[PDB]
Amino acid sequence: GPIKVELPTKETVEIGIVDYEAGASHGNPVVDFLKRNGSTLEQKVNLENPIPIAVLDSYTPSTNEPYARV
Amino acid sequence: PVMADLNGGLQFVPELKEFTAKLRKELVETSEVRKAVSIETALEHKVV
Repeated sequence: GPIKVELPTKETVEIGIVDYEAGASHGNPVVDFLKRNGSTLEQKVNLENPIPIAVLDSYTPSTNEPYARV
Repeated sequence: PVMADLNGGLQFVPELKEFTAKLRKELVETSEVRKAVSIETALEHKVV
């Protein structure tokens, strides 16, 4: 993968690569090292509390041919 | 009255405090770098 550096403008620009290759092994040391030393950036950010939208009722059709043929 | 100097020539080094600090910093950084690299190599070997 590409290793990038964060610029003062909060812009990530490639400055290197990760290039690990190995034969028989019990795991990936790169991911272990990154988990232990760095922090995982999660794109999804949960809210303080979930917001219910609605509880809805749907019905499965009596036959599956209409969906199968389309 | 006599002034014996048993200083071992320590007075002739310039900036002895800063020199001593740099010696300690060099030895400390070498020790920590070696320790960290050894630990990480051990962890990588164990994972592999």
